Amino acid sequence: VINTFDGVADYLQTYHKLPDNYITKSEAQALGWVASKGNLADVAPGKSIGGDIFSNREGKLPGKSGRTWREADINYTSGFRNSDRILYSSDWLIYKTTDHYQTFTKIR
Repeated sequence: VINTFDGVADYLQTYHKLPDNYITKSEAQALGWVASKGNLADVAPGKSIGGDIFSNREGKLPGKSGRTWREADINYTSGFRNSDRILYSSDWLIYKTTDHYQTFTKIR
């Protein structure tokens, strides 16, 4: 489990994919994940939510025609998801949020 801001940041830029401890929300649902119950570690031990498309509707991350933004959960181990997220574009710009996507700062 590569679930740290630096670990995942460095894995992405090198491997151009998330480490394997990540699964998308639809994949997690398909295994019995119920957001309201905080049970992800029960149905998907060692996994974290990551890989879905992040809309960027509010223009907070730098836009470009042909740049797609995705997200991944950081620092998660069990229970309810936290407020930590890595944001990564198709051309590997790496941003982080610690507050539920309200604010972003560059990490890579």
